[PDB]
Amino acid sequence: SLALSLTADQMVSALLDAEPPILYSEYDPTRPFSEASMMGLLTNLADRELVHMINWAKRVPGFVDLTLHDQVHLLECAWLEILMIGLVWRSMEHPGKLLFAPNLLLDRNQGKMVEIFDMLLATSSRFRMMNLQGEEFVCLKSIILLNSGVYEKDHIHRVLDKITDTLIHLMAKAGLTLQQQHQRLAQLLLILSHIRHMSNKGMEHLYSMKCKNVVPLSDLLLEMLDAHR
Amino acid sequence: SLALSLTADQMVSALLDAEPPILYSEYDPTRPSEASMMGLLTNLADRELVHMINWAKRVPGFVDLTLHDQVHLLECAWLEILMIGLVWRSMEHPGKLLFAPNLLLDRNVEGMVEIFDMLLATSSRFRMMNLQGEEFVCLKSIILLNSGVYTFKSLEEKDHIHRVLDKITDTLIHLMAKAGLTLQQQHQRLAQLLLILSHIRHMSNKGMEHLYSMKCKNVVPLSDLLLEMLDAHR
Amino acid sequence: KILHRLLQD
Amino acid sequence: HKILHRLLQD
Ligand SMILES: Oc1ccc(C(=C2CC[C@H]3CCCC[C@@H]3C2)c2ccc(O)cc2)cc1
Ligand SMILES: Oc1ccc(C(=C2CC[C@H]3CCCC[C@@H]3C2)c2ccc(O)cc2)cc1
Repeated sequence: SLALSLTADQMVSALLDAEPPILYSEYDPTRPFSEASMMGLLTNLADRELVHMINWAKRVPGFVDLTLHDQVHLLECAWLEILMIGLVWRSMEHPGKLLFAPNLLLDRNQGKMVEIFDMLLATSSRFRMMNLQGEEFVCLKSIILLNSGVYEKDHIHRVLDKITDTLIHLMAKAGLTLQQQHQRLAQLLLILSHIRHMSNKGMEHLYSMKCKNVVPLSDLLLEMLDAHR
Repeated sequence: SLALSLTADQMVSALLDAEPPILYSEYDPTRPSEASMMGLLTNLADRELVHMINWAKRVPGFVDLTLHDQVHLLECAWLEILMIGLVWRSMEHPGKLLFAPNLLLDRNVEGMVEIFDMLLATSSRFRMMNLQGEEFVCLKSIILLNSGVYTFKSLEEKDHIHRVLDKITDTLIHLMAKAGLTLQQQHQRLAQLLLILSHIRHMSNKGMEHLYSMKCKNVVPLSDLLLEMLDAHR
Repeated sequence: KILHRLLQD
Repeated sequence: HKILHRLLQD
């Protein structure tokens, strides 16, 4: 596994270069106030993002070393967390708003869940107040990928330790003191517990709309959704 | 505030002597099912909640919060605190979950078995890391303060909770440093401990929806307090 | 609520 | 029979 032999900077550059693009939603400036048009716009976006996520996961150090079934399981567990932490990241510069796409900016009044919506905004505000850097973001997202479905197993724990070293290395380069390092390290990882929470509540929210035939979901998105049952 | 001005050793000792007792179940080896089991666990959890509430009051900085805040933090993390306690108790019983000193169960209704295995994996995870009691009482306190710091005018401290969470983090590092762990090992172990909290969150969320379906089907009844805790996640 | 009661007592 | 199986090989 070349991931363990990588340096902290080599780890960063690998994760940064593996970054999936910021996709656009279907245009037409009609502000979605319906439940069908809303989810139809988000389902189409998420489905296209899933394709980039899969190829992004392959370029994550240590992920390719796993078996195919392990790669499947890990992606099945964390695909919504990864989508959400990406959404939250994009929504940083827009307080009280969620930037699903550059041409799709939604606020709390578009709730038609609002509870999960507010949790996403709170997470976005938290990242903004902590001044989350891009190098820190790609490390957290990688952790989510490897940690969420970690239940051979040592390898994932070794890479997770490697990302931890990478996170600390970034903070030390930012001039952070010894105490500010492990503190910020703790603050970043505790948010991952909330991302997990929003994901679980999101899943059952997606099971209900699937159990209502509201919007035609894709087969891929259905299989990802079916895995959490 | 009594907190924040507390040293790391003062923090540890305060969390240790605030520990709730390990209660017994109503299990009878002679008596026969999955229904009676959940009834035994429901009765156990209900009695554990009373001790958890008084335990939370002795958590540094918790009583500094408003009453409506304290309610929210417990409503969101009561199952998480219960689970990490269960996992901690079952640490020395491989393949078994120690719900009570008289109730030690193994994997032998689907969906509940998946949660059972996730609880075992976490228990196995604590065992391979050689988790200390001083580390556990810190982790459990973090769960109490962190799990509901979001989902809460100008308000706020939320900001005090973040201040206390930093203190507990400093405390965790102080413990690892006293354990002879190198500066690198301290950061890795810290990350390892907090990543487990994401799993505890997950198991809690799946536990709630299982508890919600059990409610909307009668059979095993829930106590009045346990019912109001459950409605908080709906 | 009961939780609100016990926390207050 | 999963689509995720195919996409992880492409
Ligand atoms: O089929 C879907 C799969 C995922 C999404 C998605 C969600 C899930 C549900 C809603 C809940 C409240 C508001 C935002 C989230 C995002 C989401 C999240 C982040 C993205 O970047 C894109 C889609 C929506 C539909
Ligand atoms: O010390 C503890 C006591 C009880 C619980 C608790 C659990 C844990 C075990 C899992 C196993 C199957 C599915 C749900 C239960 C929930 C539980 C069970 C039944 C209830 O009515 C409430 C909580 C967790 C920790």
